[PDB]
Amino acid sequence: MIVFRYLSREVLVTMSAVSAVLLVIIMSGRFIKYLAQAAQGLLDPGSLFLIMAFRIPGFLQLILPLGLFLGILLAYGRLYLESEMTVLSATGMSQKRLLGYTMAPALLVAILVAWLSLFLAPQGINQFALLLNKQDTLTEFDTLVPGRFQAMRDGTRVTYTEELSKDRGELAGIFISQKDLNSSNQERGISILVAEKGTQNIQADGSRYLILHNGYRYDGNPGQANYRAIQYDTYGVMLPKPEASSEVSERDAVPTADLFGSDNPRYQAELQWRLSTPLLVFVVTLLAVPLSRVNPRQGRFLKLLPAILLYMGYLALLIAVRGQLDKGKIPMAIGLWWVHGLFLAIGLLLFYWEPLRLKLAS
Amino acid sequence: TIDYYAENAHSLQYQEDGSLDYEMTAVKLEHQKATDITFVTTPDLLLFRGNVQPWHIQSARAEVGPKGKEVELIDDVRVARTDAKGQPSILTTTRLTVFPDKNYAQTEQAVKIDAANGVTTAVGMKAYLK
Amino acid sequence: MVKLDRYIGVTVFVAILAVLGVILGLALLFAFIDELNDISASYGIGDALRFIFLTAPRRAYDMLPMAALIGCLVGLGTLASNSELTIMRAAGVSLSRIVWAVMKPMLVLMLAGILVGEYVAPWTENIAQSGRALAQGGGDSQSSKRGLWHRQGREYIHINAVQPNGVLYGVTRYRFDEQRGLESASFAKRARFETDHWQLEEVTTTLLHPREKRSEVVKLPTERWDAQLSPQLLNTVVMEPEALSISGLWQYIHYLADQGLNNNRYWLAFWTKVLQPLVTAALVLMAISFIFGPLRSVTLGQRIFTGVLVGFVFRIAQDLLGPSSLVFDFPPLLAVVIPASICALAGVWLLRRA
Amino acid sequence: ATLKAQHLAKSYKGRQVVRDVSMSIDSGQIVGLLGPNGAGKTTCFYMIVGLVQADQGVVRIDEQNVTHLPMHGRARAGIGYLPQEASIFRKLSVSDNIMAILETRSDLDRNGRKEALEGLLQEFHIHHIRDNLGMSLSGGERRRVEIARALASAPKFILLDEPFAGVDPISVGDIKQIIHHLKAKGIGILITDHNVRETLDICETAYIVNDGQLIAEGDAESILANDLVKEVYLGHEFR
Amino acid sequence: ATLKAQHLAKSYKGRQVVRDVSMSIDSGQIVGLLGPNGAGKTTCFYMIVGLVQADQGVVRIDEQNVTHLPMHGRARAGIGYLPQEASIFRKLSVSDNIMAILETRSDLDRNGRKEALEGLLQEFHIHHIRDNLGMSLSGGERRRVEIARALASAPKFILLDEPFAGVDPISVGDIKQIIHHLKAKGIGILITDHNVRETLDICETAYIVNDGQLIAEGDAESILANDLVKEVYLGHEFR
Repeated sequence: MIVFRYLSREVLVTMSAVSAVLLVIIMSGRFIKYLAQAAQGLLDPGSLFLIMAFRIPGFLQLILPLGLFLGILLAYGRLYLESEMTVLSATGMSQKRLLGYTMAPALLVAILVAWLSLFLAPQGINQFALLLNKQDTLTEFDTLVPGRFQAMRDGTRVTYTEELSKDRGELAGIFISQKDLNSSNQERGISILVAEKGTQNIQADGSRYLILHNGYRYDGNPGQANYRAIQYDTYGVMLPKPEASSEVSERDAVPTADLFGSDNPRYQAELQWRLSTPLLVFVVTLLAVPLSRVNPRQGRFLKLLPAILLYMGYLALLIAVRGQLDKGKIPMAIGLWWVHGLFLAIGLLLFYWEPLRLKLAS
Repeated sequence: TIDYYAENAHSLQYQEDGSLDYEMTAVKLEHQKATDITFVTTPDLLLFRGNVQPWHIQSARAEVGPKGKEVELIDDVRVARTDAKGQPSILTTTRLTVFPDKNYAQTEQAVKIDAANGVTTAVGMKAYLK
Repeated sequence: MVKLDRYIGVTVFVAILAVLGVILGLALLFAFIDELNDISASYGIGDALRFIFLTAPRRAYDMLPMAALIGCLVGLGTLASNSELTIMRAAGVSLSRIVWAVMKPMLVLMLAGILVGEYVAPWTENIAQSGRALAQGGGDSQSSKRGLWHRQGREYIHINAVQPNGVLYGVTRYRFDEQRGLESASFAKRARFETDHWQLEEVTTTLLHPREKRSEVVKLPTERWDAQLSPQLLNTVVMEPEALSISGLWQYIHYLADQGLNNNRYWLAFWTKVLQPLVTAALVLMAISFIFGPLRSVTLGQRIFTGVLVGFVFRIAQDLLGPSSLVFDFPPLLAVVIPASICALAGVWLLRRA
Repeated sequence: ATLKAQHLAKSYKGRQVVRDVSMSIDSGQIVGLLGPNGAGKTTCFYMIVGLVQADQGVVRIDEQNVTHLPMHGRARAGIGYLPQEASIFRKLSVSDNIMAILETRSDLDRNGRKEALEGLLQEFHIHHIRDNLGMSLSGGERRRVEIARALASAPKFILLDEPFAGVDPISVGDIKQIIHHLKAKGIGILITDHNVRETLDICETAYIVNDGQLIAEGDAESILANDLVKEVYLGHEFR
Repeated sequence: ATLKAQHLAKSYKGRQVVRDVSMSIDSGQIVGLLGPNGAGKTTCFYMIVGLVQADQGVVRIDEQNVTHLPMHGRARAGIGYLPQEASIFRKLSVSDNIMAILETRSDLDRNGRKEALEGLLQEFHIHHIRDNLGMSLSGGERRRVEIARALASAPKFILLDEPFAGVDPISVGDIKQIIHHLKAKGIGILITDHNVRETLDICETAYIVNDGQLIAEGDAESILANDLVKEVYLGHEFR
């Protein structure tokens, strides 16, 4: 019973340290990818803190199983190196007993990641989107170089103005082009907006309001003669939320309450994805213990990078299977559990290698 | 939320052949994004090629569905048609829903189609354009 | 001193070559896995493999410093932990001589690296990007991300793809009026730069006369149009600022300074391209200092782990300092100097600590 | 009960290390396994322990073929082991250091567990350091705690590994006395190390292996007098 | 030529390890450093080598204060060192192993370097294994090659750590023979070892340290007969 507490404490401490380091690294990387865009033409420096503080739970979710993995590896390698594990095994406890002892920290990590997946992360991202839209302000209207072309949402949207007033609004002639995907351009064509001055308004009642002094709307295929031309002096713009579309999909913030009941294959795939993390934690714990057997020749840190790359491959395969599932190509009955089964089989073969070899030795 | 709000809205929609199927004229134009249902109050709608007969529309209240699914006209809409009677004779329509796909002017309310000059009034109204 | 220098140099060079090979394999695998999502039945998997293979040298040059750091760590470590550096020191050889012995193959290595970068890397990058743009952009009016937007006068011009033969692919232009009423909308598949003027091929323009008159569409196989843009600028602007030659970066920086447009990003690119030997030497000195200090008699796995950790830290820091210079008006050369200066200071301090 | 080893063999990459080496260790006696470093002395000791699986031959403790059985199975059968390096639980108190092994014994209640812990605490004169952490102990107390833990495992034979490796001459007497106590308890002990003098002094019988074969065996005086071991292992100038 | 370490002392992270130890080594005299592992014998040896700096005290070799000089400075002064672990150049042949060290010396010319190569190669009976690489070389030949490599630097004094440790009793005779040959040239040797008997046999004078200060000094007979050293480190049972 005492050895149970000893091992549990070492695994928990090492996992905490590894999780902290990994969270720091991932948050920094996302900060680079975000600061590039915020530097070039979009976003504001003041909202990055809120963005990170609201996006952290997903990274913690994707990190905690890996943090436990290495924790297990490092702690049990340290125990093996100093001969504690040998004198333990020289008393009568087997690797099955090791798995039984290690399951409890694994169960705790599974509980935490299950909480994060089911409730905290979707709520966190929903608050991210709502609070972003409410207080965080955008700079595509605030700061522009007049002659510079501004492209929004990659190739779908392009915005250009002849001259922008630094006080914002009361601009010069604007050129707004949007090419919506999903056959919408196929239905009608390409829509372009041209105005004389334009006026930008920021408020709480309306997110962002653009009022033209005099404007025009021409919509039709560039080669085909079917066009719609709309002439007016004023015009509107409302709910512009470029970032939130790029940040997360609409399915990400959907609460788990109505997620399983719905029949949309995307939601069904999301439900299986959210429940994947606890079994992933269990499989990682199962396949971690046999790999922790290291002699002092190869040290303790030798087999950490292979573990990292294996976990990344696991995650990539999960993502690809989820994508093919929500596309509907993969049958829902098989769903996502087959990759977990394959990895569990690999781990089981890894764990039973030595007893099976001894049995083959007659 | 009102997505698009215009003043002095004039639309010129040239059809694929090159003759304008319809040409919207209005004091104002309104559009919503949360629901793509669109409201267009105080227009003067003209469809010279939308129908074989020249068409003059004067609507006090009007409404257009998402993606042009349906056209809702309210408050005694005056629509003009040119049969052997060459005069436009704007025809009062209390409330109707016009399907742009086949120009099916379904009526949601009783319509008293009365010519401006002469009496052509009809009590009740049943819409079968197809 | 001949034999010892050859021994140390050969060991470090071989270790660094192996580390660079492994790093290139991993980087190519990750790039291919990430990029495989763009298959669209017009840009095949074979085209993706080509693009990855043709872009491999650029990332080789990009990751050369970290590979050199990790290879020097492990290699020297092999010799030290095996208890031969102690013998070399106790024979009378000083620490400075060992540092120079390690530096000599490193001198060869950064000379070779600056050469391969500045000469080969932009060429292969241009070939790969041109091939990928040709594969993707052969679509419609605007259906490709690897495109460019430009405006001259009252005519708005978009290009789907740009090629190294001056052959723009999928060009569309909208002509307007002072009142900004649409008059014409055109799109031609191909466009060639004759010496006197640009030339089109099989244009598909349409005419929308302002009044309610008949709307017509007119096709001419070889319409002619004139502008001011040149292919020499076209190939430079589409490419990433991290992919041009040092001379190309210098010339384009002077071109931007001539007309007053801000060019801080290209200044940072020039600074990080030219100062590559300095960062490499600082990192290798820090690795040498680590080997002679805390990393004296540890396992090779620990050496690799701490090397990759330090490399990730250094890359993240220097990537943070890049855009920060643009945001905070911070001079670009500092953003390259500071991580290297900190690394060299820490290395020399730990070496003086013996 | 006797731990009997018969016809053990081993083959490395392309070279066989041990050929036809047989040993016998009986309860209540001390047996030393000596030999040149290149020879299969360490190989025989390890394949007796179970760290390396023997290629051929049967190792048997009281009519049980424990060759296929893993280390935990051997420990359950009655074989103990004490590693060369320090194997004390660093972040654990000495009393807990012994209780952690005492708890796994099925045939004990809580009262019996406490009584056995107290008896083992008093037996090796490690009563007064029961609260000190494992890392804080010096060499001799660490060795005594390790041996007390091994006894707490309740084995039938303990296979020591280099007990006198890098040990001060004064502290050797403590180890010798503890081995004498263990033998008097009724537990056979097998010892292998590089320091020839002390293992020849303590052990009742010595086994010498060279070139993977048992060149000589017998009491210490006979090992000293035998010509072959002196020529190849001990040296003429020795003793 | 004499090496004199005067008033050496050093305090580690929390506790001092050595306090006022003085040693005098002459050219042509073998001196052994012996003591408990807890005592600062290894620390003082490493101060004399120069691996760890000394907080107080001066070390001079023939009226030259080399305390401030680093390890390479001490080596150029004349001090030599061999580590306990294997230190041969694995991927380099024996002839190249000696030649690499020979190239270090500034005085010797190409013809002189070749002649010195031949002299050291023939002297230690390593002529037959010149072409063989260091990795495949056996243990005893590895020790001979390391000794020749150290001698190629022409050191005034060579220091050995744990020379007899982990060595078969048949090879310790060869080790003493090599030590005697290094004696014959006039190079003074300082030996620190765990194996008491062999050193007290070989060296003329031994220095015994405890608590950081030397407790006994003199010849081997006086070291054995002294009561303080017998009480603490030797033990009454020894010899």
